[PDB]
This record gives sequence, structure tokens and C-alpha cells, in this order.
Amino acid sequence: DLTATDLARHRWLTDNSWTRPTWTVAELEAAKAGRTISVVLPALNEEETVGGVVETIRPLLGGLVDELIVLDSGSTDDTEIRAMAAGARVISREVALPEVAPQPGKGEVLWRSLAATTGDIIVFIDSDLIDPDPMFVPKLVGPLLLSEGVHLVKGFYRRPGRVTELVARPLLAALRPELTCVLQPLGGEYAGTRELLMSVPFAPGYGVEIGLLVDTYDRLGLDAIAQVNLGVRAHRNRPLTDLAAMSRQVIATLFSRCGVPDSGVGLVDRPPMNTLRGKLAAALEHHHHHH
Amino acid sequence: ATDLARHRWLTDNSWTRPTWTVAELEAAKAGRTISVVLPALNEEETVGGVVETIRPLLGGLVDELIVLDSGSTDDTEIRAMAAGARVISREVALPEVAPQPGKGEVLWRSLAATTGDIIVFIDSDLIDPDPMFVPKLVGPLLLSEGVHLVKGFYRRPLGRVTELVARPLLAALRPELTCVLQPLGGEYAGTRELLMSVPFAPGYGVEIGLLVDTYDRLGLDAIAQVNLGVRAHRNRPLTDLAAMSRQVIATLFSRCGVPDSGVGLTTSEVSLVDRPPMNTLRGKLAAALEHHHHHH
Ligand SMILES: [Cl-]
Ligand SMILES: [Cl-]
Ligand SMILES: [Mg+2]
Ligand SMILES: [Mg+2]
Ligand SMILES: [Mg+2]
Repeated sequence: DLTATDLARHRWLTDNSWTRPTWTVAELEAAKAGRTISVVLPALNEEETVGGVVETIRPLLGGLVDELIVLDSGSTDDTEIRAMAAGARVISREVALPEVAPQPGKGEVLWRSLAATTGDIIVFIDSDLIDPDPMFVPKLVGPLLLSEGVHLVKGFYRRPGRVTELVARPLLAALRPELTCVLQPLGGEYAGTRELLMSVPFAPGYGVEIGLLVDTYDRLGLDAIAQVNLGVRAHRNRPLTDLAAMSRQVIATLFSRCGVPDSGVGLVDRPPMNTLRGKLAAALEHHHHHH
Repeated sequence: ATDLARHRWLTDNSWTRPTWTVAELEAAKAGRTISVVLPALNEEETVGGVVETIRPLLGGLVDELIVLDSGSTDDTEIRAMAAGARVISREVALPEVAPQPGKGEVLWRSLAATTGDIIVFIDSDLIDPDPMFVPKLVGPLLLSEGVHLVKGFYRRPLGRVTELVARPLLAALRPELTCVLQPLGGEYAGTRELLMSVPFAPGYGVEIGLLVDTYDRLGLDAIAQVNLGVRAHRNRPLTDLAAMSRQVIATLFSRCGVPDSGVGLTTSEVSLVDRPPMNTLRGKLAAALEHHHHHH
């Protein structure tokens, strides 16, 4: 028999998931209604791929996309100069947020990018993608521009993911089962409103994606979360040591959000950016637990 | 200082090259008896091969050799019996308790169908069993003091649930237990004193539940591990591994008091309900098995 989780998933997929997100660039630009869109590529030593990702987004710059930033995390290869030649604005962690010393990890980069961007919508795309497609950004922003109440859009790939299927999804089933409807909770391609992203803490390192997903859910529920199919992509092979470290941080971040203490046996969470920037901006929509 | 604790446990409680002979282990039994239990559900292709590696010990080191069948419809029972095991159904093991599915149920029920002071569990689906498995698993129980649970591990040629799920969760919630190389392994031996007195987690949670309960109740030095040899990882489909992971999570959460929704993976089987210590249902058997000097 269907569970409450099953029923919620069915209707959430009907309303908030797009397998064929075929909005046109023209109709999305027309829907902006004065809102601006920033695209951020976090990057650490991605010289072979960063230019290719920038190249797929560059045609939107000056139309759908208002700024295209590579937030470099201290590369020692040619990541930064290749991003420049490909047509992006390269900003370091230190320039993005001068008053806070950096610490390692991807979450730090995305958090700092909130201070370096101005868009009402911020889109994150990994800089290590081997086969980026030019429609990633349109598909990610579609629900934010057209679907009332959506604040976070997760881009997923159809397959022709061990941490996702063995760690993230089973832990969500135990701790936040409604979120098992999200196909790829750890995915690096996603978009959010400034109102949402400035109001939540950012988990460090490999925990950033899952932390944003759970913080959004705990604040707004499933209604605020959407997902879109970015296309067919094969799984990329990562070393087991990388996967184990990713798993351990996914666990730590889930535990910190879900009331589970953690030994610390294996970086700190950053506070909402609205404690440092945009301090008087309008608050994220209320979602009351009392009446 | 914490890696120091793990390093010292490895020095005293882990054996990469157990030296023990069958003869020296028999000489050390000192009146203790050993029961070997193989859980089996539809393992006709491998069960006989596993039994054949243990059968030569029967009447010497090993006092009984049982396959606990969970309702096979293939030729598991006849092949196990032909190879020299006594085949016991779940119903025979514990007749007045209705069976429920999963591996934990089978191991728990076997406690009511055995008499050993030591119980050794060996999986019946092993493709490459070796006759020294039982000797290696019982070595620390017979020759060391204070050991109650011995976990058999395999060196790998130079799994994902262990490295991505079990070990990182133990780092978070029972940090000393990351010293155990293969916490989910199905080859292990325990004392009657331990096994008769702990609840048994259901299904794929049984191994980690026993490990954590032993750690909490009896301590790190009550756990040991032994290398059974080099074996390649077995290829299991991702949906099986994900279901196993979900139950490992549920059982660990149960042992920590973390509220677990009980919701499976789109739907995999998840149970949050243990079986109670067998000494509650077989009190006279349990008391008969308790050594006269237990509380002395
Ligand atoms: Cl993954
Ligand atoms: Cl495994
Ligand atoms: Mg990289
Ligand atoms: Mg313009
Ligand atoms: Mg630099």
C-alpha cells in the first residue's frame, strides 16, 4: 500500500519535476520581469574543462544571464586564465569576501559567491563537467521564473552514483523521507533565489549540496523544491577514498541538520550570508509552524 | 590518542596471520563446546561446498554443524545434509514463535537449536570456503582472555556498503569501532554468554547490531578480528546494496536512539523491531548453559 511519502512524491513529481524542461531561452528572458540571473562556476584546478563549461553559457550572457563568474578556490593550474579567455569573470575567494579568512572546500566557494554576485537568481554549475550542454542554465532557471513558490531547482541527469544511492538517499529515507523524491540530491548543477540562499547556513566541502537541500526543506517543504532533467550523462568514476570522504561529510551535514550529534572523527558551517551582506534585504517568505 | 587506541587494539585483538592449528585449538577447548551455524535461503549451488570444509572438524573441534534453513525451495536442504550438516528449519528451531523474514531471524533462532558455549556463523553463499575458517574464528575465544566476538575479515586482491555506509557511520556514532575492518561480515563467532543475552536486529542489520551491542555492553577488548584469507569482493546489484545500507542505517539508528522513519527505498524492506534476547524465551536452556563460575 502507498505510504504518505509515496503520495507526496507522486504529486511532487507531477507539479515540481520536469523530464522534458523545454522552455525556450526567449520565453525565459521575457519572464525575468526585472529579475537578474548570476551563474557561478566553482573551480579548483579544472584547467581541462573550465573553458568548455564557460563556452556553453557564454551565448546567454547579456540576455538570459546577467553575469558569468568563475569563483576560483586557489588553483595552481591554468584554470583562471582559461576561464578568462573563454569569456568569464574570475573572482577569488579573498576578493569575493575580504573580511573572512577562507577555509577549504566547495561549500566555502559557493557561500562566498553570494557576496560576489548580484543576481536575484544564482545558478551553480560544476566546472569539472566534461560534456556541458548549453541548455543547462535555461532548464535550471525555468521553475524559478515561471513556477510560483519554487526557490531551489535541482538539475538531474538521466543515465544511459554510489554515494547518492547508498548514503544520501537511504539517510534521507530515515531522517527526511519526503526528500527521497529528489533524484540526485548531491548534484552540483542547481539554482536558487537570492532570498533563499542568503538566509541559510552553508555546510563545508562535500556537504554543501545536501545541506542546502535539507535547510530549504526544513524552511519551506517540498513545495519550494523542483528538479529538471539536464540530459543523459554517464556516471563519472571517482576514487573510493574520495567517495568515502564525500560520504563522511554528507553524513556530518545531514546529522547537524537532523538533530544527530557527530563525533567529529573523520571545517565549520558558515552563517547565512545575510549576516554579512544584503543585511536589510526582504526576508524569505514565512512558513509558519504556529497559527 | 584515538588512533593510539585503535593501534593498540589492532596489536592485541587483530590477527592478519593466525598461526593456530586445529590440534592446539582442540586442546584449548577445556570443556567448552562449539556449534557452527550456516544460515541458508536458496543456496543450492554453494551450501554443500561450505559444509564440506567444516565437516572434517565435526566430532573434534566442532561439536555440531547445522544449516538453519529459512524456507528454501531449491535443493539447499538435501545438498547440505549430503555434505554432513544437520538441517534445521526456522519452525523447528523455535516452534511457538511465528517466523519473520531476514537473516537476523535465522541467526537468533539458531540460539535455541544449539548447545555450544561458542557459536560460529558462516555464510552458506560463499563461493570459496576454506577449512580453516572455523579454527581462525574460534582462536581468540579459546586462547585469549576476555574476547566474546570474533569478526572474520578478508584481505582484498591488490565492499561499498562497508566503506561508504558502515565505517563512516561508526566514525560518527561509535568512533572506536572504525578499527573493525569488515563490520558487516557474515563470518564471525561469539560466546553463548554474549549471544544469548542481546537482542537481535532484523534482516541485514544483524551483524552491525551485534557489533555495537557487544561494544557497548562488553567493551572494545571483547571484540577481535582475524584474516580468513584473500577473497575478491562479490558483485551485488546496486538495489541490493542500497536495501542493505538502508537496514544497516535503521539498526545503527535504533542502537543510538535516532528516530528512524521506517520508510524504505522506492519499496525496500526496513524493520525497526528487534527480537528479544533468547534468554527471555529459553530461560532454562540459557541457565543450563551458563557456566557455574559466571558470577564468581
Ligand atoms: Cl553520487
Ligand atoms: Cl560491503
Ligand atoms: Mg576537481
Ligand atoms: Mg542588458
Ligand atoms: Mg591564486
